[PDB]
Formats: sequence, C-alpha cells, structure tokens
Amino acid sequence: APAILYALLSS
Amino acid sequence: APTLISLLEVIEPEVLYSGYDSTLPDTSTRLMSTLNRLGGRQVVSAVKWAKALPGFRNLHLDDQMTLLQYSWMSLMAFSLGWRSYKQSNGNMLCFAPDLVINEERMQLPYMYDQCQQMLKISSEFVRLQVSYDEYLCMKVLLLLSTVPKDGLKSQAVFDEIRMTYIKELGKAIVKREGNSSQNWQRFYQLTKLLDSMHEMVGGLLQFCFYTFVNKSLSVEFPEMLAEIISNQLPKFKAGSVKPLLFHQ
Ligand SMILES: CC1(C)O[C@@H]2C[C@H]3[C@@H]4CCC5=CC(=O)C=C[C@]5(C)[C@@]4(F)[C@@H](O)C[C@]3(C)[C@]2(C(=O)CO)O1
Repeated sequence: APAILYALLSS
Repeated sequence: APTLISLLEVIEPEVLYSGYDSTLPDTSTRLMSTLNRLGGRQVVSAVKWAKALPGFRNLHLDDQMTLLQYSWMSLMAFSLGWRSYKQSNGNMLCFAPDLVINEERMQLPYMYDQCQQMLKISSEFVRLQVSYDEYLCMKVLLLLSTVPKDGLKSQAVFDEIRMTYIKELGKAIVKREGNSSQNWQRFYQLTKLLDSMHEMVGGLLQFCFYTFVNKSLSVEFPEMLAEIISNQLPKFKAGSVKPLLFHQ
C-alpha cells in the first residue's frame, strides 16, 4: 500500500 | 442546515502555485517535473478534501485508499478543466496561476497530445455551461467512478454514498430553473460528460505510466505519486480496474 496516502487517511 | 452543496463549496481545496521558473526557455523535462511536484501536492489536498466528504469515511480504509488511488488523475484533470474554463474560457490550461500553458508552450515533446486532451475537458464546461455547483457534484462522482473488478470491501456503503451525490447533482440541476423534461436532458448530458472522462483520462494515465517507468526521460515524480503509480500500475495491465458508467 502507498504509505503516504495511507498515513493521510488514518491520520 | 447545512445543505450538502454548501459543505462541498467550503471544503473545495484552494489553488496551489507551482513556483515554476520561466526566466529561461521551457524544456519538456523541467515542465513535466514541475507539474508532477504540483500534482503530488494537489493529491494531498484531494485526500484532505475526500476525508471531509460526508459519508466517505464510513467506507473501509482499504476502500478509501482504492477510490483515491484509482481516480486521482481524473480528479486533477477535471479540476484543471474547471480552472481553465473560469480563467481563459478554455483557451489555455491553468495548471496554476503562475504556470499557464497556452497553445505555444504545448508545442513541446511529450506535451502536445496530452494537453490537447485536457483542453477538450475544459471545452465541455464551455459547451454545457456547467455551473460551479454542478461541477462540485460531478467531481465527487469521479472519486466514486472507478472501482476494482472484484468490488469493494464495503459495497453497500459505497452504493448508497454514490446515490446520495447523484441526487445532489440533480439538486444542482434543478437550481437552474428548468422543467422536468429539461432537467432530465441536462442530467443526461452531464452523466455523459462523466462517462467520457474515463477514456480522456485513460490516455493521460497511460502516458503518466510511460514517463514514470522509462527513467531515461529524466522526469521527476514526488514520492506521493511514485508510491501511487507503482502500486496502481500492475492493476491496470492486469485488467482489474472497471469504470462505473451511467450509459453502457
Ligand atoms: C505530458 C503531460 C502534460 O501529461 C501528463 C499528465 C499530467 C497531469 C494531468 C492533471 C494535473 C493537473 C494539475 O493542475 C497538476 C498536475 C496534474 C496531475 C498533471 F499535470 C501532472 O501530474 C503531469 C502529467 C502527469 C503529465 C506526465 O505524464 C509527466 O510525467 O504531463
């Protein structure tokens, strides 16, 4: 999974 | 109180600047690299925007990531089309206030074909005289227009949120003070524009992948886009991405 995108969505 | 449309207006991302240095002549490499950096920042803002959409965070996290991952190019190109429609009536591509691409600057390697495809998006706003509220509703539907062939983890939630914003687009149409027959034809024309985005965005994505895989072109990508592109790439060539069409 794209880390930056996931970090944004899970705060 | 508040109306859904009023909420979409206040969460719309502010336009970002490119910082492009036009002191010296343009090059296809420097221009594409600057646009990708700008694009990565706009996608971050798009994630912030999507998280504030009513209903979106009711989806499974994996579904939130899939939708944004499958539709980021269509969101960016649709917003570019809108900015170009309001700034130059579709005559120039307004990537950013400090980076406007007129018909001359498009005459660069790798630039012309893709920029003509994006002008065609802006010209559709012109032909149809799209309103801001119509545009905001259509842009949410783009986020909800590309899904995996095997479906989402929370399909029930997804189906209902998509209908919520289909109805909201209708409300935006009714605001134009038309009768029933006119509002249905208007809805038909706008859902046709949404369907056409899949093909017009296809060529933009195919070319984005091309510049990303062939490192010889020296095109720079931000980490945000690099991660998304590389994870998105094997899914397309495998044929597991299905668009959602209003008309077959
Ligand atoms: C050759 C050209 C013009 O077409 C391709 C599609 C372009 C995108 C179209 C939509 C958009 C709207 C903007 O406001 C800012 C950035 C982008 C995302 C974008 F511009 C840049 O992200 C650069 C892209 C990939 C692209 C590349 O593939 C470069 O690698 O450049």
